[PDB]
Amino acid sequence: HPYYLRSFLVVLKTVLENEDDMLLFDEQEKGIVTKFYQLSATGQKLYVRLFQRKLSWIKMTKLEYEEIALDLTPVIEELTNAGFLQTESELQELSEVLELLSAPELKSLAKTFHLVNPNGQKQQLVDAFLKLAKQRSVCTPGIGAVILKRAKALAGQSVRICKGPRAVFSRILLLFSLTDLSTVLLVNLGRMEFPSYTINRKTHIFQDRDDLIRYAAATHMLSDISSAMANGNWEEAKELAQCAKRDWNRLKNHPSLRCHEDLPLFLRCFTVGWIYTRILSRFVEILQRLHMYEEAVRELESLLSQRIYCPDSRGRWWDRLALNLHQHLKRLEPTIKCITEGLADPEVRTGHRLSLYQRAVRLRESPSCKKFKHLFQQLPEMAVQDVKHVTITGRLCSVEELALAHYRRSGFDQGIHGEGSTFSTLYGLLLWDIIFMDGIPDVFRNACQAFPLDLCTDSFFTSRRPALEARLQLIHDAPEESLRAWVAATWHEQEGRVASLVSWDRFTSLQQAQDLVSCLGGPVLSGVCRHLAADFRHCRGGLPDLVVWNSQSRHFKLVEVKGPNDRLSHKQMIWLAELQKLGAEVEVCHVV
Amino acid sequence: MFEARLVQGSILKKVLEALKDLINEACWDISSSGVNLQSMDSSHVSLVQLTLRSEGFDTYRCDRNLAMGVNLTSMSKILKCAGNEDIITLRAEDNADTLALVFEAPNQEKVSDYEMKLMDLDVEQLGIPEQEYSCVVKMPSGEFARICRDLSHIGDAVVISCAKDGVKFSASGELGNGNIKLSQTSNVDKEEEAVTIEMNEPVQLTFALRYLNFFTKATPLSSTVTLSMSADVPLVVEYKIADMGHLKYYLAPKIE
Amino acid sequence: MFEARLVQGSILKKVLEALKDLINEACWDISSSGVNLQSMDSSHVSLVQLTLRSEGFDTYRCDRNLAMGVNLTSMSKILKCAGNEDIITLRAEDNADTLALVFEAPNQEKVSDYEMKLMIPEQEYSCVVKMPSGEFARICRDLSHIGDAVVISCAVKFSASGELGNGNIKLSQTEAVTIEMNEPVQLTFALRYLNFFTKATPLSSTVTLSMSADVPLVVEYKIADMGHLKYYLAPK
Amino acid sequence: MFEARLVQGSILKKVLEALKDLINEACWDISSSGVNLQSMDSSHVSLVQLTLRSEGFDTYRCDRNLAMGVNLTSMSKILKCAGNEDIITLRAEDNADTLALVFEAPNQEKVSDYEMKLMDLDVEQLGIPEQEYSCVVKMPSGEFARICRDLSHIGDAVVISCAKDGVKFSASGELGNGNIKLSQTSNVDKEEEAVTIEMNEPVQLTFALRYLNFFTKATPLSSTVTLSMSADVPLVVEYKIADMGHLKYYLAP
DNA sequence: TCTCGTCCGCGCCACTCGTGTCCAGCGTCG
DNA sequence: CGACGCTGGACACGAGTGGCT
DNA sequence: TGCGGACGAGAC
Repeated sequence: HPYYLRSFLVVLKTVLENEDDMLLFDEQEKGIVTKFYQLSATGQKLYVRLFQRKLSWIKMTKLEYEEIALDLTPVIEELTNAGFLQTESELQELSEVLELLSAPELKSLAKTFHLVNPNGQKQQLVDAFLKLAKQRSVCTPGIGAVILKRAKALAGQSVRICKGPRAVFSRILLLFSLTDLSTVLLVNLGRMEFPSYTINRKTHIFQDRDDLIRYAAATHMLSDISSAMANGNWEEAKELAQCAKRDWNRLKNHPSLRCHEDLPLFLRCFTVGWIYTRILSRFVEILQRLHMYEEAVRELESLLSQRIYCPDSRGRWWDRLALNLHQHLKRLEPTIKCITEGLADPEVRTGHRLSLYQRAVRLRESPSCKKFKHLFQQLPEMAVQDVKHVTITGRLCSVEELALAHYRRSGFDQGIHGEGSTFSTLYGLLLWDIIFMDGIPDVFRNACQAFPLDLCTDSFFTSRRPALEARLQLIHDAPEESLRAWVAATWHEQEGRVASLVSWDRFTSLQQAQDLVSCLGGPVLSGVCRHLAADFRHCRGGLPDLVVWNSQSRHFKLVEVKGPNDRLSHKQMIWLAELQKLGAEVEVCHVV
Repeated sequence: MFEARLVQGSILKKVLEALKDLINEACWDISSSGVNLQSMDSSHVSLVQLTLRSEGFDTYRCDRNLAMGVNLTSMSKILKCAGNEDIITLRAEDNADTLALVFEAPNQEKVSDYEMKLMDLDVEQLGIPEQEYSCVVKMPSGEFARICRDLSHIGDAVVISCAKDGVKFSASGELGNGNIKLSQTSNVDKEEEAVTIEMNEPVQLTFALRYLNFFTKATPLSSTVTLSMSADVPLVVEYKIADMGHLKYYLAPKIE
Repeated sequence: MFEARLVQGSILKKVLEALKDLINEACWDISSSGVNLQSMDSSHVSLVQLTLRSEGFDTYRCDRNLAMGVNLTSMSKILKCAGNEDIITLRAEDNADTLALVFEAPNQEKVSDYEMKLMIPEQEYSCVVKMPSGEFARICRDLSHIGDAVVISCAVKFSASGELGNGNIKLSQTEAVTIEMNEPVQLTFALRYLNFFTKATPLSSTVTLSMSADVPLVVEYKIADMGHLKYYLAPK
Repeated sequence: MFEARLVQGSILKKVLEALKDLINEACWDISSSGVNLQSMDSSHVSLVQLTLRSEGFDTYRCDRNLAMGVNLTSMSKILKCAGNEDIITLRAEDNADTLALVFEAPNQEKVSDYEMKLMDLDVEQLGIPEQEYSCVVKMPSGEFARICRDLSHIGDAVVISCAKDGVKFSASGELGNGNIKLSQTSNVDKEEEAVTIEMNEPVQLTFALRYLNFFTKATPLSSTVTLSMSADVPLVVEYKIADMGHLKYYLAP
């Protein structure tokens, strides 16, 4: 099997093995699945190819796949017998034929039909054809019938994947990707060997088939909004988002939502309301890209009004509300109220809390707010230790490589660009036993899971508090030999595994892992692993860009390497302060 | 075997020039009465009928009815070979498909014989009924051609409202809005500048202007054009072909 | 409403043909004295001045001055529909969003009406050269074939400087050519705009070119003593 | 030091315009007695031969042969703006100095001089020898130009089919096959419109209609064109030049 | 001029294709 | 005859789509 | 989210 069908078959197998996901489907859709399994290998390969490809008519001439078969007419015939493929005969919609036509062929048809512009933009010609189709013939019916016939004759044989089975497989992909085709998973998925864990599924995210269909609709809406954002079609994005908010409001009292409220936080991120709250966050993003900022702060207040969808991102929304309402809007007293609420909110953590604090101290120092005194009171005080700053002058290589070379001069010959993957890697290596530990409910659902669902969620610390606390103490009070053995044990046992925490290519060799672990020491690794274990979402970023150490000296320098146009991020400030508090020696490197 | 000599070869030349744009492949019916086109444009918005009576043709011969599907672009190219003066007899092959057109100069020194591929096209007859028309208008051909050109510069569609006072051609577009109206001049001399109109009921229609401009290409055939318009009935613009036959363009009303 | 009836509207057609090619947008300023249309070319090098007087037009009503900014690209097509012998009138109400023109053929059987949507200090030229415009058109076209710039000189010399070769043309007094020759003149101009000026010639039988050192050149066209068409040339 | 005065500069204008598109980057080998030119076409499939007698020009005084580097397109824009009635004189110094042309209109109210630099040139001098032709047909230049422009659409090649009774240009192509026949004139007027066939044996060779269309561009210069055909010999497209020269197009069938 | 803060584009790349511009052979009409 | 206008091939983009083991 | 560019806005 080639890679794309291998990925597809692994996704299908994983979803089918789930009894709950199978219950989520109707009997007909299981019929589509069992018909997909009832095809030749070339049939499956071509179906996966056409499925990865955009859902539009594709000319049989342009379908040239060397790996399946030199002539693919038998394969298309087999797929259209099976129902998945629609041949040109079911192409009775003029717009689809016109879009299928190439620019030269469309220009040729336009001359034949005496369009206004025989030459011009493809979309303009398509619209002109749609206008012409509605006119009356001299038969006194539809003129577009002749347009349809001529366009079909010109297009030639064309195929398109059926939307029914496509919806079935898209929903299958969504159910699989819940636990987490994307290109990273489209290729290599058959080869990626996932960590070992026992699957424990007690809670149902979806209740009825309609709930999963509704979740798929919400996910498709979110994907369309994100694609519009990426392509820069910001006005279309808002219209889709506004519709999406209208749909979210229409379903406000739907009985399925009452149980989505009772799903655990790490599972609640796979519900219709969760995706609509993410869609509203993207709605705030577009409102912010758009000039309007008043409806933006209104939607931030609306999202903030709920503690029950997306609490992990309340820091982001709090910072965006404060930023919009302060810089973009003249009023600052409600900014003070929002900030004093934000530092009070337990969900705001590790970088957005610092951002709110910095906004508060700016307002306190600023003469504009000097009349207000409520801000000074009840402002939690978390002063951040200043970090040593070193400036390096030098110069095509990456800036961080120049910093690596510079620290090679001052010792520190062994150095890796971790960028935060190094400390996550060491965290995974020293805590693989408890990150993937059994006996935590609903956090392993499918066998194809890189990370437990509790990870990136507050419940990861709470669920495994005994074991996590015990191991974190053990790492803190440990000799170099014990740490070396502990890291090497997991590098051996779980070699080649796939975890969102462990990047194997990050460390060139296990010997470098041993050396870096020895150099960092007990308390430093203990503190970093403790800050990553709890609230991993707000602590996974901002780690120092470069870790460097002299092999003989056993002395390290966790160095943040910022270019002349670069700045210290809030997460970076927090992490440098925390590493300094741990006994580590950190310093910011500026390279001009 | 079909044979028809035409002393005024410019008649056939301008006929093919007028018909070239609307139809690329048309059927040329062969009958004792004459040759009948009865084919429509590729867009099916417009229809053209070319009844060329055998009275004008000299030494007209037709053993049996012949379809004569002719690629009108190729025939236009072949007729462009002909001098405007040269006479043209069309010698249909007895049973094969090779329309032979021979052009002979009045000076008789030069003769130019050509054959055609004479392909076969799917025969189709609209057979529109001879519906009586209201508000028949008769105006010079060149005038109507000029109105079509001007309004095509102005707008994409043309609306026509006819009254006993006159007939009004108006177009509205992005760059402007325009209207032209003509009234029965009743000139005493009447060398076909007459704008005579017979009215039966007020009729207003909206028509596409691209095909209307394509209709103006038959200007050299006739100095006069008759516009007949009845509601829900396609416009009829007719060109009397030198008292030998007649060429008529139909155009279905635009819907909006 | 403001009305400017033109019994011989042909010259209006011709000036519109020139200005569509030269200028893109312009505003027709209407004063009771007359209609003046001077505006800036879409190109930096030249600006143009069209002057029309109220007395020349058959009808002249003007109570309020209207700029009537009109994209000449559309307006030229609108005036193109008018016949050479057609009587052209322009009607524009003081509160009219669109200017209107009406065309009436000499036989008066056909009436046409379209509405279209609407949006240099004097220096005494000591030396002046007048040549038949068709002639000046010919030098412009030929020297634009040869090159891109022409250096004009007095005794009537136009010199062609292109990388292909050199070309000189001489004109002498004798349809008539008159040069003051008050000072020697060596003024160079880009031939691109010079051939843009040439399109205006059907309007005037004689063209006037007056040179003054480091002073902008004007190609004035006399519109049947009814108005003047000034194109202002900025020397290189 | 070469001086040529041509009463009708229109003659040289049409010569250069008609011969412009056929041969690019050609050569000039003007003789001390008259003007003689010859070059293969840009695709080197056809040949053109030009001859201009010394006595035809009003005055003619030349000292030595010169390459006279030519960019025929440059010369074409030179003979542009030259009046049809304008008198054109070409004077050129030695050592490949720029060829300066003076156009004086008979009105004499205006006079113009243009000089174009001679560009680096090489003379290959094929010198294809002259030979007799089996059939020579005299037909009007306009008629021949129309015949070629007519067969161009319907055919890619033209069959000469000359005979004593007359000539018949036959063309076969996608849109059928066509043949236009011009018999012996047998006209009392003996006009230039007459077509006369001087031939000793019938001949049949197909010729590239494209290059024949290239040849017809000289139609304005000559009232009539004689065509000379011999088996396996490039056909002669001869246009009389005001009795001052003869221009011939050589195309190999 | 310097600094601090804020906003904005970001899969991968290589192959084919829509698009706009350019030059030019052909057609016009006076 | 020619000054001038025009719409059709040719070519470098900028974008989309697809293959990515 | 997490980065690298850019900009503006204030301080100077």
